[PDB]
Amino acid sequence: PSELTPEERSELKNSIAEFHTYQLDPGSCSSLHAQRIHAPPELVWSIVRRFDKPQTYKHFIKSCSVEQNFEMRVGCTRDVIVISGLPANTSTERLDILDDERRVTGFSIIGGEHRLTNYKSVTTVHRFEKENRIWTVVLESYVVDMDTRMFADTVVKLNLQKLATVAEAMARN
Amino acid sequence: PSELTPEERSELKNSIAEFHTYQLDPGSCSSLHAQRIHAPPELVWSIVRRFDKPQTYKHFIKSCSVEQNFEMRVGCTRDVIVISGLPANTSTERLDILDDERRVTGFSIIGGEHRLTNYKSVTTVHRFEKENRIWTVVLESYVVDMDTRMFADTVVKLNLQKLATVAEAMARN
Ligand SMILES: Cc1ccc(CS(=O)(=O)Nc2ccc(C#N)c(C3CC3)c2)cc1
Ligand SMILES: Cc1ccc(CS(=O)(=O)Nc2ccc(C#N)c(C3CC3)c2)cc1
Repeated sequence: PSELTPEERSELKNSIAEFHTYQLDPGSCSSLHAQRIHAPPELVWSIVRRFDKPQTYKHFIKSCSVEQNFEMRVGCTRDVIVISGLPANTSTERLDILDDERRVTGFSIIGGEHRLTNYKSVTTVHRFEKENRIWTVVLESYVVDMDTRMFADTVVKLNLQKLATVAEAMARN
Repeated sequence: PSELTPEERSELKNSIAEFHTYQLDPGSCSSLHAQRIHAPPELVWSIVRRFDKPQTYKHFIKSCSVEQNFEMRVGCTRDVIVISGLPANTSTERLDILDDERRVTGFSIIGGEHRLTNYKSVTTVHRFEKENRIWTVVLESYVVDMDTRMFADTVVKLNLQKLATVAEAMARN
């Protein structure tokens, strides 16, 4: 990630090896993106961990539904309807990992009308502290089958930026 | 300013001595405030130098008028009308200093219905760079005659925060 400082890259080497390295299946495409956020990591995590409410920190979502008496645990699902004018209409997604202690979460696409077969994403949230400053870096990686990388990278980048905007609005003193 | 890092305070010592130190007139009150802004200093300066448009980076302004064929130069004035519900109704203000090369500007209150007699403010905009990061610190100080300090400090703080929000919105990639 070309936005991270040398110190940020050094402190994140472990997390990248631990959560963002893939054994690529035949015929795939993977990328890692980073976003610096000037807000406390506990706040950033409280936003991005809400699997049932991706529209609150992502673009392009017309609506997101979950079942009645929804319980956020691995295996739960969400039904996303995409706004018009994109190369996707609907997506059914499954929560793959939720680690509140380590601030790791991830999901997989398991259905829908779109072109991102076998898409799987992992997001991690990281605390930085130096002198009297506390800030966050979010890392998000994906793998997907098979322009494709350009579209998926740009969406992931824009969504990380929305997450940053939301968290920074909430963190204002 | 308790928000600045030790490194920021060290690099700003010169500017504080140069632009933000006062020979206090009899019966006064002065304070210095700082705001970190995650945007380029040239962008921050382009916003805050607009003496004719304080409502675009400050709170509490119902309207701000300037004369026809306004020219922004030292001695020009602006007529501010404050929103209702505050200890001030109107303010006439004069541009005291405009230094585009050094990024220093300042103004004085010269009339109006309010309780801030002989209010004078100076704002400076500062570039910071470290590794691949570029950011801004804004310093704003005032002096005013004679609760008063609490009200004026809180307004200056909130306005610096609005400036930060505007600049950071404009700087999004
Ligand atoms: C690249 C990518 C895939 C999935 C998601 C989560 S989501 O925005 O809730 N759902 C979703 C699923 C598939 C696609 C496609 N193509 C999209 C497109 C970004 C509209 C969103 C976000 C970003
Ligand atoms: C403390 C202070 C004084 C002046 C300004 C510039 S302004 O907001 O355009 N005008 C102004 C003048 C006097 C007062 C008072 N009291 C105020 C109050 C903040 C509403 C604004 C901003 C902040």
